[PDB]
Amino acid sequence: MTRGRVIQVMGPVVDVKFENGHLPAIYNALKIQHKARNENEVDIDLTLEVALHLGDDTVRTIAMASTDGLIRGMEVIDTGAPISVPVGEVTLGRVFNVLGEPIDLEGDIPADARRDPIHRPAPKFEELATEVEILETGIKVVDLLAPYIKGGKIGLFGGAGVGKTVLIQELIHNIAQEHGGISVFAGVGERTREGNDLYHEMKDSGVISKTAMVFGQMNEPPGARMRVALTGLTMAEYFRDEQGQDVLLFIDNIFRFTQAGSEVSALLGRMPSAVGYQPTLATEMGQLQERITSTAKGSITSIQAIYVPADDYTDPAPATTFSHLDATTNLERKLAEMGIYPAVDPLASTSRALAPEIVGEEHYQVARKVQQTLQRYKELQDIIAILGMDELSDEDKLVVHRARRIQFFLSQNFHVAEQFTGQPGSYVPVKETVRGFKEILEGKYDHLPEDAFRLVGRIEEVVEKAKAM
Amino acid sequence: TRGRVIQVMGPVVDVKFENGHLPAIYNALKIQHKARNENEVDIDLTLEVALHLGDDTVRTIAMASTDGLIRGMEVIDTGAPISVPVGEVTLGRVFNVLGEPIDLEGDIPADARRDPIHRPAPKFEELATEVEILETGIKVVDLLAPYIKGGKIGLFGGAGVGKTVLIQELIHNIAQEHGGISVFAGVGERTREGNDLYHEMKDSGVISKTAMVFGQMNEPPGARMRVALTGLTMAEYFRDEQGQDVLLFIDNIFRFTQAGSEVSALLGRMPSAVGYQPTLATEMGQLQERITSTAKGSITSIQAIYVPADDYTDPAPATTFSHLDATTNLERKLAEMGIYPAVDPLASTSRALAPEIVGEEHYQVARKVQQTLQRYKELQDIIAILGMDELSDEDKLVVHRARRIQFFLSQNFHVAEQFTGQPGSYVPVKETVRGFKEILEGKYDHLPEDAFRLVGRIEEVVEKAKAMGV
Amino acid sequence: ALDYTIVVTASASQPAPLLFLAPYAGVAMGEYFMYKGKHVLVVYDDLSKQAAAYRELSLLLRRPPGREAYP
Amino acid sequence: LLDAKASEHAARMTAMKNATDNANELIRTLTLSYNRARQAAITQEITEIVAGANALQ
Repeated sequence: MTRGRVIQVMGPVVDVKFENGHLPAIYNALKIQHKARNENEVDIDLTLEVALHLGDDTVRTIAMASTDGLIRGMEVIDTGAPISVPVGEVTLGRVFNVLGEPIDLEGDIPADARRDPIHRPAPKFEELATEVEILETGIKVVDLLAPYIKGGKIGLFGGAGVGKTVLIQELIHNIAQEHGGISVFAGVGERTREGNDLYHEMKDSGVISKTAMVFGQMNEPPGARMRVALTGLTMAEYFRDEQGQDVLLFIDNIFRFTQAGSEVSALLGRMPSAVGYQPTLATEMGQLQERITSTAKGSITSIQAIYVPADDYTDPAPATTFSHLDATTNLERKLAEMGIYPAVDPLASTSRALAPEIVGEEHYQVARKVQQTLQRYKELQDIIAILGMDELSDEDKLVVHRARRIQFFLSQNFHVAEQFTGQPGSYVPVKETVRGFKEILEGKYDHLPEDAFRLVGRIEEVVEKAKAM
Repeated sequence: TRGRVIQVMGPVVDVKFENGHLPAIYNALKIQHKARNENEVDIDLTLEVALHLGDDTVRTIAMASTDGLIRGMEVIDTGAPISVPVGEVTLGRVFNVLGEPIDLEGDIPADARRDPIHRPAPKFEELATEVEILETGIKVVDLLAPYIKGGKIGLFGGAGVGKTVLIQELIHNIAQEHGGISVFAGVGERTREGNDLYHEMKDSGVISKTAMVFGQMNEPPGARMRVALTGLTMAEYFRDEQGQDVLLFIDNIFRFTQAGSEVSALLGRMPSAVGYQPTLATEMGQLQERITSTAKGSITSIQAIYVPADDYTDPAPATTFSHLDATTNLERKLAEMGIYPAVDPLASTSRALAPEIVGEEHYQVARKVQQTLQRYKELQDIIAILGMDELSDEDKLVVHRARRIQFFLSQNFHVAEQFTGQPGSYVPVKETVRGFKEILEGKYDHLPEDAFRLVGRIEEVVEKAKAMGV
Repeated sequence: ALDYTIVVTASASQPAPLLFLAPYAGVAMGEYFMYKGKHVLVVYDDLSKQAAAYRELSLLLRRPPGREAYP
Repeated sequence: LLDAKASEHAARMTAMKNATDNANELIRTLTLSYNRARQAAITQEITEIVAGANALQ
């Protein structure tokens, strides 16, 4: 019988001994449920993830909650499978932890629901997508300068105060509006008050009825925080495989995933590699981020905030993530204080997709001309500072008068900001934003005032904001 | 009752006792062995117990060299830690780590009072509730970096800065005006400098006030570990019975930590952050929480620190800067100017110098002296390169008053009477506050830049300037 | 100069214990003349090679490393 | 002479702008060297700590 017995407890690391031949496989789940039989003992409900096999019929596990109260000799139940997480329609709108249990006060998921394993091999070479398709977000500065890929990894380098959560809520809204795509948020090791703030903002937004959240936050043991992105991703994989649709998957601060695995590996007793990282850095990051691919039936695209420790891109925890990134969207504070929403930096946001083979020729020429005019206008700032606005030339004065129109045209009215500014917001397709930036760059909309270009959706409705003023 | 030696690996010695008769931790174990043939060496060791192992064995630390030890020598259990003689017996004597006189003056008899080295720190209700100021009589210290009566001080100085002369006038002024015994505990620093300091104790004549304990670099790290604690248990007698405001000089508390790091790797402990022992902060705290001011007494402590490679982020200077209250920074440039004591007025700081502790007038005068000496420090390259006749007025006034200030900070010591002839001075704090206030206000701008050199009080400036000139 | 000086050599081909015990042999030869009343000068050429020889000496005797694997 | 004083102050303006830009790109290459040495220092210290721990086991 698969009943176990605890031998060693030392912090999160718990050694459990079974009988011979009845060992649990690696990565399985172990339910410890103990009702205290006297006043000495303490009630325990605690799950363990098998990590090693030590010999002498024993098993070394890592813990998902606190190990206080675990007695040498108490009973451990083998589940027979890894951590089974509920997926389906019953996860939409619900806040979950790493064990697939609802954090919310709304209710419990019944036992007959479908639960699929947490650890799964990546989708095979036979099953992937041959071509590279574009992911149409409806944000102009994303769909023009740093375009996304179905099955991509995108990096957010904003921080606080630049509207990162506003982009998150609008990407959920736009993909679930136009593409029919469920989103999944997964806060890997984030502040609990910021998790509650994000949940109340997505409840006020109304975007939540379409997303699913997973919070394994900072108070939990490292064995929880290493497995939280996997249980957001397992919720996304149901809608990729069974439903077949374009799913988002937000992993907030995946540096918390890397250092959570690092401290798990330090607890397990492994020799630390370069820069204190777990020897298995690149393969744990690979076992996360090779399940974020586009298969033949659907896709999972991912937007991932990245910490950038001691702000160098050569530290191994940024360096093994940047080898999976397909795009970056830098959020800059001086564009949010200027009044351009979203605050996406147009010159630092890069994309692997922005190429004429993937996207197209006209989009590429318009996007590179936009980057050239904004680069020239960024060069001209000191010249305007020391020489004044006049007496530059005719050509670079036309460059400034063109590029400030382009710079303010990059802002949209989001559907998220409707409860804040009252403006209904817009989804702008990629063909109309290429046509709009092309018609601005030709000089056709040059005579209009520049405050008509702020917070406007497309190019057919900048004429009405110029007409109202 | 009787235990034999198992392992000898450098300093550490493993001793196995009979069951039910193990010694507790920190006891002194002694090995008196006489050579039974010509193939052996006579041995006299003292072993401090450090750990208890499993099978009735005990891992100890040797106070001397373990060369000559045979696996199987019987070890005498004394039943107590290293008992160190205390009293008025120890005044004017120089001691070993074991409380034995290394000078040739004589032996201390066996019925004298001996106190154990290891004792807990004084408790929470036993300490003093207010911060009081240990008045030294040295004007740089009394003005710009006051000493807590019961606090921990840092001397940052090499040689040529007169660190021994500053130590001697601290001992002299405390034993003159406060009646406070001092204790010099030299922890692993340069036997040559220890002998120089002992002969200067003998010459100054202030030795009959101090008690000296030397365990130098030549001794194993058990002795360098326990020297600071046996100097401390010699000072705690005078605090705990005579009520005196005792000084306590530890020469390089850094050596107290690195001798422990030499020991602990042999003890079998996993290494810590900078290669230092895991028990860095608790050993440093068990040293420097016995140096506190109780209700009836005090132990203030001036502690030299050699920061290795001047790297203040190293864990042992970090752990011992967590306990300091002041720093007294001796500089060589001020010694070349002739300013004795050569305390750097801008780098030497203290926790005391805040107006709720020192007073309000003292705080304004000390902060204005720091501001004008900082402003004169900022004009060093301008005066040295561009010239003196070109600065401005309201900056030539600044360097004008700053020269008179940075010479008045020096004193004639009582110790330097044998070298210069002038009988020295003890200056109270109110009088040096009044003197620096009068120099800052501009009362003494017509006197030269001499007659502020090497004077005690502020009236001695004019009593010297009328002797020289106007 | 070789009518008043002694030279103690500990080559690189010699094993690590002979580089470990070379300064102690030199200062024992110095102590013999010092405790008679003579004046001795002892020059230890490259003590860092003694530190590396003692580092080898300890690491092969299974002693635990410290900073930069010195004991 | 007014022409020459104007060109003097403009030349010193351009010279100090070029010195500031040279110092800033020197700062950039020194921070690349600082990050390399920082990572190498942390991996040296961590392997020496773990080797001193493994020597006992």
